[PDB]
Amino acid sequence: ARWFPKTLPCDVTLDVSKNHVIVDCTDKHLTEIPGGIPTNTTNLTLTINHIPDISPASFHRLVHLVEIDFRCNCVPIRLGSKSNMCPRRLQIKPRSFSGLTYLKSLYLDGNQLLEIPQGLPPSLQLLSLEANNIFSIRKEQLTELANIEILYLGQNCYYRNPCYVSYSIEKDAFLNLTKLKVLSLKDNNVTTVPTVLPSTLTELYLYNNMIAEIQEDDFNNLNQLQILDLSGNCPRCYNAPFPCTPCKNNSPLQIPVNAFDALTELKVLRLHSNSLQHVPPRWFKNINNLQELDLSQNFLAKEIGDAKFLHFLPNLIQLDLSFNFELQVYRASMNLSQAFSSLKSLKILRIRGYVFKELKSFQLSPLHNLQNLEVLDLGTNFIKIANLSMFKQFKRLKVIDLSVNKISPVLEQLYYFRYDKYARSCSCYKYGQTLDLSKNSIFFIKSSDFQHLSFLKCLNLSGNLISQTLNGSEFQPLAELRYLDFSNNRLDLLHSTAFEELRKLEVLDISSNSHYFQSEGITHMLNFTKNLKVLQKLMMNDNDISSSTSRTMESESLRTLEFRGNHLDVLWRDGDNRYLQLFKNLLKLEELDISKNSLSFLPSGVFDGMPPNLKNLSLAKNGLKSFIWEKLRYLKNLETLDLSHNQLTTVPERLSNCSRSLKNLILKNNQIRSLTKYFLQDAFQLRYLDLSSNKIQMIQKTSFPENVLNNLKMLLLHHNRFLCTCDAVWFVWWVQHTEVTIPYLATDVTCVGPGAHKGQSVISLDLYTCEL
Amino acid sequence: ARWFPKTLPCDVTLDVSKNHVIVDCTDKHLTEIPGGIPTNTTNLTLTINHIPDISPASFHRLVHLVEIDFRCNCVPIRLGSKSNMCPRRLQIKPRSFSGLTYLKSLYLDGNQLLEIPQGLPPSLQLLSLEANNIFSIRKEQLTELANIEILYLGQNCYYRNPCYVSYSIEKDAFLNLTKLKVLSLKDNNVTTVPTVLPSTLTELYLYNNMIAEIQEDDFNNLNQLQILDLSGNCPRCYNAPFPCTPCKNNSPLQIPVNAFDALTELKVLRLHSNSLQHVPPRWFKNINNLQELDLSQNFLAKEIGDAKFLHFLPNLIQLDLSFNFELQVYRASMNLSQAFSSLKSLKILRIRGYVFKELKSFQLSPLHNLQNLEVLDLGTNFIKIANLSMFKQFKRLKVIDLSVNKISPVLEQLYYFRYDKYARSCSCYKYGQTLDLSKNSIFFIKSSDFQHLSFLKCLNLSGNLISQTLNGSEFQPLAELRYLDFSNNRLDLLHSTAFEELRKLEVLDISSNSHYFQSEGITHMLNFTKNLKVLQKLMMNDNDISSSTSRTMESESLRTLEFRGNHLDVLWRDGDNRYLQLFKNLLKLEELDISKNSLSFLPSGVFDGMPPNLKNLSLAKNGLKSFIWEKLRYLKNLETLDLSHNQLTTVPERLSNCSRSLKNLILKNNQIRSLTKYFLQDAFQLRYLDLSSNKIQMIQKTSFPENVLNNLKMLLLHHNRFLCTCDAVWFVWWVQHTEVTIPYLATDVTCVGPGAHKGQSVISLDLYTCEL
RNA sequence: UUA
RNA sequence: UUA
Ligand SMILES: *[C@@H]1O[C@H](CO)[C@@H](O[C@@H]2O[C@H](CO)[C@@H](O)[C@H](O)[C@H]2NC(C)=O)[C@H](O)[C@H]1NC(C)=O
Ligand SMILES: *[C@@H]1O[C@H](CO)[C@@H](O[C@@H]2O[C@H](CO)[C@@H](O)[C@H](O)[C@H]2NC(C)=O)[C@H](O)[C@H]1NC(C)=O
Ligand SMILES: *[C@@H]1O[C@H](CO)[C@@H](O[C@@H]2O[C@H](CO)[C@@H](O)[C@H](O)[C@@H]2O)[C@H](O)[C@H]1NC(C)=O
Ligand SMILES: Nc1ncnc2c1ncn2[C@@H]1O[C@H](CO)[C@H]2OP(=O)(O)O[C@H]21
Ligand SMILES: Nc1ncnc2c1ncn2[C@@H]1O[C@H](CO)[C@H]2OP(=O)(O)O[C@H]21
Ligand SMILES: *[C@@H]1O[C@H](CO)[C@@H](O)[C@H](O)[C@H]1NC(C)=O
Ligand SMILES: *[C@@H]1O[C@H](CO)[C@@H](O)[C@H](O)[C@H]1NC(C)=O
Ligand SMILES: *[C@@H]1O[C@H](CO)[C@@H](O)[C@H](O)[C@H]1NC(C)=O
Ligand SMILES: *[C@@H]1O[C@H](CO)[C@@H](O)[C@H](O)[C@H]1NC(C)=O
Ligand SMILES: *[C@@H]1O[C@H](CO)[C@@H](O)[C@H](O)[C@H]1NC(C)=O
Ligand SMILES: *[C@@H]1O[C@H](CO)[C@@H](O)[C@H](O)[C@H]1NC(C)=O
Ligand SMILES: *[C@@H]1O[C@H](CO)[C@@H](O)[C@H](O)[C@H]1NC(C)=O
Ligand SMILES: *[C@@H]1O[C@H](CO)[C@@H](O)[C@H](O)[C@H]1NC(C)=O
Ligand SMILES: *[C@@H]1O[C@H](CO)[C@@H](O)[C@H](O)[C@H]1NC(C)=O
Repeated sequence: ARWFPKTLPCDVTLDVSKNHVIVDCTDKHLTEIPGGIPTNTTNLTLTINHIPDISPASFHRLVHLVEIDFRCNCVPIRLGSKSNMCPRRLQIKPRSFSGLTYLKSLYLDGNQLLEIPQGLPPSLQLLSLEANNIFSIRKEQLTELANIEILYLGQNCYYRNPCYVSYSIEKDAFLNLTKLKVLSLKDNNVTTVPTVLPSTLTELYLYNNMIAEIQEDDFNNLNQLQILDLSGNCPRCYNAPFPCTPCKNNSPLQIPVNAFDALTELKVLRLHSNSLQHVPPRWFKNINNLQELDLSQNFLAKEIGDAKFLHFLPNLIQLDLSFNFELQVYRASMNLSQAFSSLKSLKILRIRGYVFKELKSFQLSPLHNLQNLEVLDLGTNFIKIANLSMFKQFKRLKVIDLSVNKISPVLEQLYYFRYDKYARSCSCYKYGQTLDLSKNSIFFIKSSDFQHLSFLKCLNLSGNLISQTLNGSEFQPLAELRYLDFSNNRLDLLHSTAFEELRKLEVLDISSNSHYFQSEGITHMLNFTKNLKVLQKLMMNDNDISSSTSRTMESESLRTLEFRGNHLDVLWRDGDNRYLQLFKNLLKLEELDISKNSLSFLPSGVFDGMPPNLKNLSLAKNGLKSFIWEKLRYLKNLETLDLSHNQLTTVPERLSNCSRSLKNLILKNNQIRSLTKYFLQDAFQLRYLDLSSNKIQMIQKTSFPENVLNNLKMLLLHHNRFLCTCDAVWFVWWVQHTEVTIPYLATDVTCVGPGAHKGQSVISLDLYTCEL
Repeated sequence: ARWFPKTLPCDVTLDVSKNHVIVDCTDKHLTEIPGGIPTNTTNLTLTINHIPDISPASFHRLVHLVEIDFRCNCVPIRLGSKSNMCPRRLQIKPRSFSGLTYLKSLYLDGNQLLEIPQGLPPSLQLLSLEANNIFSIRKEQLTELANIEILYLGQNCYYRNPCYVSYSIEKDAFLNLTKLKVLSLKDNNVTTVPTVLPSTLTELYLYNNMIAEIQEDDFNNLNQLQILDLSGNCPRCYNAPFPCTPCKNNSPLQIPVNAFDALTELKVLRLHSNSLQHVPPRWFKNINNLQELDLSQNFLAKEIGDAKFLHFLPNLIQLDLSFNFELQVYRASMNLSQAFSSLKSLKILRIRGYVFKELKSFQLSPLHNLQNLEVLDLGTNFIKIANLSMFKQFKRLKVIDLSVNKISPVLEQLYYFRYDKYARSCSCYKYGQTLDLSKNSIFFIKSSDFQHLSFLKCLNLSGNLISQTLNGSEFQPLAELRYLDFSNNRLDLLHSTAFEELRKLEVLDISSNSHYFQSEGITHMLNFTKNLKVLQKLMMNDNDISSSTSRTMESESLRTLEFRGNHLDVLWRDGDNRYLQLFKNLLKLEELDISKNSLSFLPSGVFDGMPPNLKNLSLAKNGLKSFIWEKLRYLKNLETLDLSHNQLTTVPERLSNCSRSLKNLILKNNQIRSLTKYFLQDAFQLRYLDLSSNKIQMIQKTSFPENVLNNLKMLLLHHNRFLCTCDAVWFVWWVQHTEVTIPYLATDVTCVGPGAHKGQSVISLDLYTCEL
């Protein structure tokens, strides 16, 4: 169909709307800019390659470029690969960019540059030089950037990329940049706010530096500033997972009371990890628009009990006061000031790491009439006691987070403790009201524990110690609960009445409850599903289930069952017929995951035993060594079959003769060495075929008829063992001239032989010598 | 060194003392008996091959054979591989064995034989025919076995290898076998004890059959019997993990009261899973020598409270009454009869699965004066309450087992519930008194819990719910404890005083206590080791440790640290020097396991950071992509280095220049494609080198000097990519003629090329054309 | 590949 | 391979 094969090792996209020709060569092991890049190219990405230099030749023809992304072709030693250390810094020749009249964005982050590159065109709006070795900014080097709006200069001097001196910025270096909106100088070992800065700034990032003092006029002319981040100047260093040097005598960052007086437009103020002991009300006198305030990782425990400054923040949406506890103190109570009640617009309040023994209803009374409050995060507080009934006065909330506490009768895993959570690289909430009790010490539960919480839509009990024989009495008040996460407990399914009181339960997660399934002679009633009349989804992954008192699971409602990481190999021991119908009476089941069940083979009766509307079956990662393909005829509604990461060596003689319904066949990471002669013949239903990471040498036309290939949304063939002899003439031609989407066609569809052509892409292969 | 290359694909051993020539061809993918088996061969093993027949040709020359092991060359469909099903049963021609005048043992198990093979020589003492299809035994077929002493006929008719009829044994079929000592007819669907049996029997195995009734004279003449097993006739089938058919009418196996009167010599009586409700004293009237009695999986709950039969068993060493509970009953107490106190010789008492709520001191009073009691096993009883101080009256015991209970304030994983625990295939006790509390519901511990248990040498708390901040007050009474297993709990290392009260602790296991290490901003005091002055071995595997409040671990005593499955990659993040000395002050440390820590590289300073006496270092399974071999020079006492399952592509230019001490280098499962020119030159200290499962093409003599190779105890080279051209002449010759042990030389040391020689063993490779 |  |  295609007249000219695409040989270029980069993804090319067209967006004729926004008038872009997008060439993405991210991570293609390039040592040169590839030849033959389209002349109409507008966005060119060469991130993560080993191109040692740029010159006038680099972009000679590419005069329509609006964006070059040339990040991480020489990333600093400590940040980059140790197995492929860049030997010498990126070399930028004179006149390399001055021809690109239309260039609006240039990313040269992570190239070990020593200086701000010169001869940039006046069209440039965005320049990024993060993770280089530029630690002295001179006015003279910045004249070329007259029209610049966004300037990223961070991560040029810090523990992962040191310069061993203080950062230098000439007086007024940036003042003549009259269009500058965003300046980032984070993670740079800066000692003072550089002045004077242009009044056109909207965003100023000065975090993770060595600034001990703010002068009262440092921010004087910045009447357009919207975002200010001064975090990590005078850090709180307790349990820091990076090298952390506080200011002497554990002094706070010193901020005059009138330092923010000009910032009428400020929306975000971040003062994380500044060792603050006091938040003076006077700070917020002329900021009436402040929406987000981060005061996490300070020493504001006392202040939280007083907090007069809150009276000046009626427009605040987000407040973060996490990790303000006094070292070596375990308070009895949380003392929230009445001033919290003036936070009229507050949607989100986080106070992790206050560290207190007992949470009581009254302590939260300042929050009672906050009409817009949506999230209350009291995680990581080592709370031992809480009457959960107190949250009956918080029905309007979307999330109550008591995660990581010590109670007994979505932010990243590292968040409050990472160095730079905004650093650039080279869930049941949607069901309604959520009470997150994950990672507590709840060993026993009873109905009264949930009195007055009938409004709850999701309860998270993951990672507790719950070991009891649930009999259906434990959750009686939770009449509206749609989602229970009971993973990482110690469920004992002695009673088939477990969970039946949750009459509106749609999703049950009982994954990683393997404990009692690990000892012989214990009763397990897997038939507990019968009572849950609206259950849609059941997850029982990683339970190590190798035995069951009940022979069948039953549901009229269940659509999805995850049964990964169990021992169906033992339940279906060849010769034992008793569990061959375990899932058959799940009448509405469409999706079954029985990956990771050590099924090295499937006994006969398994497919017959499957429920009638099964659509999506995974048998991945089972060490399957054999498969009777014909048995797929019992799965009359099968559409998706995942057999990835097994040991299959052969495909069926005629797939169409095995299933009338099959659309998506995943066979990646198997041991397949050849395709059968008529493999895909008349498989009119097929739409997706993954044959990647096998050991295929040859594919002949008979296997791959064009009336089937041409309905495929995608065909994966990469990481095989293709033999590029004259025998392969058809496959080589076809691959070169097909419209069919085949990912990695240029990069990992490769000849392994013979000799001459070893390591060569088949897309690039010239076989004229087969045709003389 | 060797004059004639060993080409036979079997391991050949000499024991010139016992005059044996032992040829072991186990699992060598043979379809033929190999030619050239030594003529002096005495023991020939051909287990697990696909040899389709035996004939007079098979053993023509092998006239000194005393033992043929020809098991599992055609194992029944349900028992064998589904990816390589034996197509047709093993064919044994007339006259195949009649020439083997000296043959004493013939194993033909698992070959799908239909009949007992005839023409066996009169020398035969042992014949094994398990897992065949022989389910009718006729006197006529057994005349040839005049001299036979051991006959295994089991697993010829059961659920995994069905015959679909009752087993048939002719009247008196075995009587004329006047030397028969051991008869096994287990797992055979036998319906009556065959009679009459020879009086020379010492062992009779009739378990897992369909025998409903013992006739009073079935065992009349068996005055030499030592072992009788009638288990699994009328099985107790609750929660059975195999298909289990009880006798109708809930009947027990019916044994007349005088059935054992003749068995004066009986030592072992096994009546497991016979649905017994009563144990009549009259059974044991003329058995005064009985040492082992298994009454597990019956219905003897009531009987345990009475048990008059015990008065007749003063010589009994082992009593097992496990799994006798009445279905649907949860007793308050254990009612042990006073008759237990007459068990004068008892060393081992097991009563798992009695199922009761509360254990109290008095309930065990019948055991108080059993002077030789060594093991009391009360596991899997769902006990909720036990004052552990009761065991102060059991100081003399070696093991108190309360594993798998419900307490709160070595037998195989499947044992009582497996079909045939004696079926043939094709720990802290040694420290002294052990209290095993593993797999209970203990969420909190205090010193008083251990009052009066000062004698304990090992405590097992594995798999409890212990979540507390141990401050060193919790185990105060346990002044003699040498071994604490605290794995699979939720250790919170807030206090560096944790465990310090255990002044004699030699082994601490705190593995799989990952819970609190998974959440940011939690204090962990890894320096807690300092206070344990005699600690030899610390295991803290799978703790997911990625952060630590202390920078160094300290011990004067510690020899072995297991730190597998943690996040040293995070602790040693490039640029962070703070934890590079974490193990340095473990001054006597010899063994460090830091496998599975995602160390894709080692920062410089890690080797310098190692303690000075390190002998055995594992860096396995880290995804290591690079390794500065020269830095091994800091490890002046290094003997074993395990770098298995990594991504290394190169070896050092000269290993001797890296380490003077290194004896054992494990490099298996890496990506190594060639060896350096002088790799092993002058590395005379080397004794073990595993280079298996790499991608090596060539090895030249310069890399592999013979003055080093020859003193290797072992050299592993299998599963590489060897190219068998004239360039490989040296390696091929050396491999063919070396004394040095190289495993799998016959099976997986293979040429991948070129063309001709692909898939061929290098041992078998003829390279004469390289020498014309 | 008799569990 | 800026976290
Ligand atoms: C940030 O700048 C500081 C101080 O300006 C640097 O600290 C100096 O480092 C040199 C070389 O290591 C030492 O000889 C001096 O003792 C240090 N001076 C002071 C006053 O501390 C520091 O290296 C810089 N940080 C980074 C990460 O580059
Ligand atoms: C070689 O074959 C002989 C004959 O089967 C084996 O000797 C037997 O070993 C058992 C072990 O329990 C002894 O108790 C018996 O007395 C021996 N039987 C006979 C008939 O002599 C010998 O062990 C075999 N050796 C090897 C390594 O396979
Ligand atoms: C043990 O012997 C049984 C008979 O005593 C076998 O049961 C028979 O099975 C056939 C059909 O397969 C029935 O139609 C017939 O009524 C009879 O009861 C049983 O299969 C056998 N056990 C094994 C494991 O082979
Ligand atoms: N707390 C408990 N947890 C699990 N099983 C229990 C408990 N109490 C009694 N059992 C009984 O133990 C047996 C094995 O699980 C099982 O048989 P059952 O009589 O049906 O009740 C049960
Ligand atoms: N049970 C507990 N487990 C862990 N930390 C606790 C506990 N109770 C109070 N803390 C305090 O939480 C902090 C982070 O772990 C830690 O620093 P600290 O102030 O010394 O005391 C502690
Ligand atoms: C192309 O470049 C322009 C300007 O830098 C930018 O706004 C646009 O997002 C880019 N698109 C892509 C997909 O790179
Ligand atoms: C809360 O703390 C503030 C300031 O530390 C203090 O003045 C106030 O009295 C405290 N209130 C309670 C209820 O402890
Ligand atoms: C919890 O608070 C509620 C008030 O909503 C009350 O009914 C109940 O008694 C309290 N429970 C406990 C254990 O204090
Ligand atoms: C429950 O909390 C756990 C751990 O804190 C988290 O992994 C999980 O995604 C949460 N469950 C849901 C359904 O959001
Ligand atoms: C589950 O199985 C058992 C029999 O094994 C039965 O008593 C029980 O009622 C079943 N439960 C349901 C909910 O169907
Ligand atoms: C099939 O199920 C898997 C879950 O294993 C899911 O990720 C995938 O999208 C499903 N595909 C279809 C077509 O439903
Ligand atoms: C498979 O092919 C044969 C012959 O073409 C035909 O009899 C049989 O019905 C086919 N089965 C299916 C499911 O198409
Ligand atoms: C403790 O018990 C556990 C769980 O049964 C077992 O894995 C482990 O071997 C025991 N530990 C010791 C030291 O015996
Ligand atoms: C462990 O380290 C901490 C400081 O990080 C210190 O307070 C404590 O005393 C140390 N304990 C021991 C036994 O070394």
